[PDB]
Amino acid sequence: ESADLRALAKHLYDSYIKSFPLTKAKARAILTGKTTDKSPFVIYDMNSLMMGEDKIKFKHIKEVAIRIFQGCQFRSVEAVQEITEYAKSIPGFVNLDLNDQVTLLKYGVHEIIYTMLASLMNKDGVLISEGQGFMTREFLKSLRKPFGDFMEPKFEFAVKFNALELDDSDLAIFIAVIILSGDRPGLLNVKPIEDIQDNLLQALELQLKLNHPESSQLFAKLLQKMTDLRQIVTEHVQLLQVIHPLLQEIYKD
Amino acid sequence: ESADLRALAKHLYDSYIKSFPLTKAKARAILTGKTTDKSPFVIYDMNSLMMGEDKEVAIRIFQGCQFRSVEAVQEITEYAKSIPGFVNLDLNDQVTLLKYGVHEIIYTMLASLMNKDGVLISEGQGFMTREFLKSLRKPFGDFMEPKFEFAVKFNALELDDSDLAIFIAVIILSGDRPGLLNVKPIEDIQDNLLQALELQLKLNHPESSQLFAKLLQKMTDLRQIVTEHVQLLQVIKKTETDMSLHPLLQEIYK
Ligand SMILES: O=C(Nc1ccc(Oc2ncccn2)cc1C(=O)O)c1ccc(Cl)cc1Cl
Repeated sequence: ESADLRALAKHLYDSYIKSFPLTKAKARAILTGKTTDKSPFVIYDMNSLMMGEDKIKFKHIKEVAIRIFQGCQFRSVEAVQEITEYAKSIPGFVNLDLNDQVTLLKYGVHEIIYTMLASLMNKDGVLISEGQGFMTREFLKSLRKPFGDFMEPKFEFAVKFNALELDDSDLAIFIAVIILSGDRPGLLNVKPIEDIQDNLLQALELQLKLNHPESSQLFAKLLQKMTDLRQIVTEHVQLLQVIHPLLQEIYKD
Repeated sequence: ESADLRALAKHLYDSYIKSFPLTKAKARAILTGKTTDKSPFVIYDMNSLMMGEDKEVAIRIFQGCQFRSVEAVQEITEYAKSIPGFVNLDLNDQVTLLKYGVHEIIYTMLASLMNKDGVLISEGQGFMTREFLKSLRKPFGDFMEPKFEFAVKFNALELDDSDLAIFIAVIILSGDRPGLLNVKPIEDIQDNLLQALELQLKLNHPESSQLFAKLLQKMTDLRQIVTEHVQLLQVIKKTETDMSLHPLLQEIYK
């Protein structure tokens, strides 16, 4: 069957490219400065932040630590819609019961946000506003009582995750696997979900063998990173359990 | 290399048998009423508990289960030493691997002693119903339920002891443990255990698609039980100040 697996891999990669404007390949070029096109504007302290809001557009703009957290919310809501559009390209996804489609996205978007956030991170900071900015890890830590410990665990995961050296080709299938997980609560029909994931795990396995022939247990290592993601999502919602009515409706989650 | 991985699978299954007196194959023969094994006495209420026993009830049961974790930990420690490379790791790492790995292992193997209706006790001589455990006093009525919800799901994989042997080995040799000094040697070992396991699942479960994937995905549930379990011990400590914890169990819960 090792050809419709490579076809499912090529399909997914193509959607991923259409759905996510800033790809890892692209994000990598900006972060390593390997492409010396334009440097991102760097936010490394309070004065550069304030200058950054003058230069960079920012669609979400009172208080600084709050303002940064809300910007992250805006972007997260944006990510949710990119992921939802991608989920629809996954073969068989749209044929699932509508409630299950909603359930799979509801519990899955967070894990995928972190996965793709790792694509925009290094040990020193995170690319923001479509790669136009770069917010340092040290500037984020230097934030208030609850807010300075909000991005750190993402950076810690990213450093780990990024050491697998996956590319967009690999990430495209990996994200599809996350979405099609039949253990989400309240699913009504788990069978066709487990079926599609079985098919996606099979394509992810062959992809990793062909694309990373020298790292034998990369598949396993990647699967055990999925459990890492569930952990980070848990302690994050628990952090959102400390932190205008219409806006609080847009950001219900 | 295939032959090398098969040899490793054989080695670990062999040490598992020598280390764990109550195997899943034994537990299944007791639970499903075979003729290789005897039938357990069933504890389903305070009456059965009393006639079965051959300071309050919930505390007696909880402490009983606590003493069984101590035996498990001893068995687990004995089995780890047989995993090739484990005893050659830095001693501090050995302790860390055991400290964190042991609870995930206890709950994995405890699934072998469980069905949806209860769990085997006293080396399989007894069987305590899920409901008798679910009806215990306010904090102690909660302690077994996450393990049952896990067991029901974990058991649906239909793993046998030769699979579990390698999977337990993978659990112990995790380089994600807090405070590990040399992550690399641990990961090289795990890479090989993972290869062996992968081969084992393909060979032993040839009809069962992505069992390797599906089994590694079972770590999330293991982490959740552990987290919820240590939270419950914090509660027990504050409300039951006269109640004890075993030195070995003190060491681990940190
Ligand atoms: O953390 C994220 N984004 C931001 C967080 C804070 C922020 O806040 C901010 N920065 C500078 C000045 C004011 N506010 C802006 C963004 C962004 O992407 O633009 C983020 C969230 C999810 C995803 Cl998928 C990607 C990113 Cl880059």
